[PDB]
Amino acid sequence: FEARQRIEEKNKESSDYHAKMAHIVNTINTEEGAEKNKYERERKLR
Amino acid sequence: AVPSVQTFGKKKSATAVAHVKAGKGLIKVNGSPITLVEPEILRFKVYEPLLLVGLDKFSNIDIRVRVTGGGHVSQVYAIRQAIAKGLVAYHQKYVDEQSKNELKKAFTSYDRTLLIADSRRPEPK
Amino acid sequence: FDRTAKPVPVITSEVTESLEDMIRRRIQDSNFDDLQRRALSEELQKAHSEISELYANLVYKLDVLSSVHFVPKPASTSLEIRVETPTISMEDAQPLYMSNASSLAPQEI
Amino acid sequence: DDQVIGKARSRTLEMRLNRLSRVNGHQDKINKLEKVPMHIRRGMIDKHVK
Amino acid sequence: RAWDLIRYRNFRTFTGTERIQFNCLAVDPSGEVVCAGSLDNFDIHVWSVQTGQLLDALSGHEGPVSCLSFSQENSVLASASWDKTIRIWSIFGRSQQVEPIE
Amino acid sequence: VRKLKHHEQKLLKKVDFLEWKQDQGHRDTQVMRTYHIQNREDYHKYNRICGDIRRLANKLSLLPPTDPFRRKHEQLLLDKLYAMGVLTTKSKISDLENKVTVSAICRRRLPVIMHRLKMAETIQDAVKFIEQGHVRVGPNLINDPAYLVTRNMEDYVTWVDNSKIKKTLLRYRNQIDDFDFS
Amino acid sequence: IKDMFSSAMEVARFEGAQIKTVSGIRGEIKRALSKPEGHYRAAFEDKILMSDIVILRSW
Amino acid sequence: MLRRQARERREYLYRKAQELQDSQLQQKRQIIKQALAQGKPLPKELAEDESLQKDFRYDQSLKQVDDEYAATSGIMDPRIIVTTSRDPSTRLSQFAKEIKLLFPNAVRLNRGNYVMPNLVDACKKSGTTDLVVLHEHRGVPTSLTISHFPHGPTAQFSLHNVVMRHDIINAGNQSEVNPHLIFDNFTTALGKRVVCILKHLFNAGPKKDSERVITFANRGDFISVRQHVYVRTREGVEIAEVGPRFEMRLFELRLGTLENKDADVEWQLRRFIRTANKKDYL
Repeated sequence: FEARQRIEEKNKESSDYHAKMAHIVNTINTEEGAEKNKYERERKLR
Repeated sequence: AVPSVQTFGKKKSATAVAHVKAGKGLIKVNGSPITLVEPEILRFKVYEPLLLVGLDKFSNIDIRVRVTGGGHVSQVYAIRQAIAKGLVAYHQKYVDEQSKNELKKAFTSYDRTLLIADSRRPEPK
Repeated sequence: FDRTAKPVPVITSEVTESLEDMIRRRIQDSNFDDLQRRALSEELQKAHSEISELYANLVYKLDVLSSVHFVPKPASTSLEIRVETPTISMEDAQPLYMSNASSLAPQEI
Repeated sequence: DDQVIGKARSRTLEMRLNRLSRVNGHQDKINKLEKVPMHIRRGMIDKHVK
Repeated sequence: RAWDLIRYRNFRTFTGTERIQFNCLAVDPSGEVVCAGSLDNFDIHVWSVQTGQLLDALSGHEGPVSCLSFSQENSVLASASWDKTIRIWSIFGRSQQVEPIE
Repeated sequence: VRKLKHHEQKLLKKVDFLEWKQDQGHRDTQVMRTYHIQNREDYHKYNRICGDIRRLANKLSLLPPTDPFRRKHEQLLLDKLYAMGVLTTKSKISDLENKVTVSAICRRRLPVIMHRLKMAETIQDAVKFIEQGHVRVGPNLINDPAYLVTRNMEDYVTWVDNSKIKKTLLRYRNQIDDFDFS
Repeated sequence: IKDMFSSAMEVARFEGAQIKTVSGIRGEIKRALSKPEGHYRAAFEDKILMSDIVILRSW
Repeated sequence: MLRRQARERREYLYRKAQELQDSQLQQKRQIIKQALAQGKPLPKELAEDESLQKDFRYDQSLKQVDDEYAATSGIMDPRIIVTTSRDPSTRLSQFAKEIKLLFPNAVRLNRGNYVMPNLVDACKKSGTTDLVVLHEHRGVPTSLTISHFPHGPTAQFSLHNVVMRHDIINAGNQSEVNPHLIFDNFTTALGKRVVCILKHLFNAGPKKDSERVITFANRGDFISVRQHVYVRTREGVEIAEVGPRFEMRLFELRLGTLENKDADVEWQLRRFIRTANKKDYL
């Protein structure tokens, strides 16, 4: 019984951790590569 | 330069190679004579290829049989099948064909498992 | 401590009743995963006729090359009619005959 | 198409494949001319221009 | 295929589901059953003559069924094939019995 | 013929006494050398048949891509050549034009089937062995090397019984049973 | 496996755990043995050697 | 037929390797088919090669069960041999009886002194299709191995929560009519392969009013097998539990019969990987 409970709580924990870190990596990539490409788009017109 | 004829007999996992060549009349199984084949109540199973057709067939050839595998009764059955088809094959090759198929008629009328083993089994009912 | 695999699930009344009404829904909706028992154009009709003739000649010489061990074509439930005629007239030319019935049966008449 | 019989079919397909292929493929390699000798390709061109 | 020599007609055509080429056939005495054996299939195809269907396919040879015959008295099927084996099938009457002879 | 000097080689450029244009690069000679074909017209009698298959696949590809006459006849021809062994696989229909070939029909011969079945050491020795009359397919002996051995019928290429070659491989593995003649 | 437990009750308490040797060969406790008290059967990735030490990391 | 079945295996796995090899041609042929469908440009690798286009003229007229069962999927009903391990106990012989009642067209064979090589040879030359080998542990049946015979696949399962129709009560006889089947959430490709394995050993095409159902319900890699009879009443369906119930777990699927154990494995249960207990149908 404790086998099944511990394995399922572990898998829930790890599948939440992957979601959280992929979320913050993708928002840092998207909404700041927007600003990096915006600045290089306003540095190639200088 | 000498006539020689090799045949094989087989039962369940026994095997018996018989070499028949033109000789003095001596029949040997595993180096010992044919009269020392155990378990001695199946010695007449070994003896019946000889006595079915008479010892005058054997009086000029000399057979030797190497037997391997199986148990006691598998070994005596492979020995008798090797003796039978070895004598028939020697008579086909170096003696006349009339005597060859007279020997075939004698062994087949006694039991054709002296010449053809039951090879592939079973049946899916 | 950590454990290797999830243990074999114990079979309680809750999982038997969830299994059973899964079957009840499938069996009243008749959703079963069973096995299942198994005019054109003038230019197009003449193109078809040309490659029909070509395919028949080619199959003939492939069979006489293959020394007629081959594998046959599948099947065609065709439809052939037969007129009602004496089997004297359905024979070969010789002085005799072999049967004098008619080529259609009483029930076919 | 589903109604175009032989030679118009093969050349319609060849025409379409060349036209779709010319966008991304190299200009040196999409239109390969047939290896025709000099004195008869010049002759073909002269009579065709006539 | 069956030929009636009275109206000169082909009244039955028996085919297998496999499209193989048959090289020997044998008919029952009371022509209920026609069997035929190929040189590339190892089975013996048994069709009924009244209903045209394939009644069964007898398997058990491990070589091409070279020749077939039906015994004209007790109606047993003797087949014989290139696996050095003749083989006697009691087909009719609840038995379905096979007897191999090497 | 005398390894022409330079002005001669410039003045007569098309002269060649061995390789002509109608020879097509001596492929009759070259694939009959590869597969050890005995008589001279077997390449071209196979080439007529490759021409017929490729003509039919051409005319049969010229039909519209959807119609069932085209699809059915391409599949019939494809299964026919695969079961005859001329094709290697019935995957795509461009095998009917690309990969049907006199060398394919020749690889399906009997000495080549012998060699690929390891029943001889080379195609010349397979030709010698079946000219010498050792090889049967099924029950009956085959004597000419041109015999074409289809996919079902290459399970029956054996030697004849009483052949000295069958005797010597059985007695190499000293399994020779002199009861049944070999 | 010989002695990391003292009895079949302890092995029953620790069935199904993941163990490993010092050579990284993973494995798992399968069943408490019957005849010696603290011994058990474990199934590993491949054939471990007699010179190894199995290991159950716990907290 | 030994030579013929050997080279038929040889040719089939040659064709298998060829298709996985040149199945890039299938997809770039599909690419230029859809590019002629919607008139969009062709990528550079396909635009520069003249061979695939003049082969596309021929290949334009090209275009569900899997490779082992395809030749006779719905045509011929199966023939199934059910056998036990060796010197079986009495509850294992009762279980083999119950399994041959589970599958129609299944006979039961007595096992003893049957080498599994010549049992495979005898089976596949007397023309059966499936072989179900049962393994016990002091009465309790622990494994079953399903073998499809024209050099097909063997799926080995272990059975877990076994209750038997003998061991309940004297409840009567079974139905033995051709049953319907229920296959629940076999979602992955291995689940579909196992669905094909498991359902091609029932007779094809049951009746629409056939009153016997037998369900394989995947619940976390544990295929729960139950068997039922029913009668459709005026408000719902009343389900009655006939026949044995268990849970089978697939632990191996290889691509030959039982006799070799040199077959190329399609899927065997990776038990001691680091991510062993995270995914299903792993």
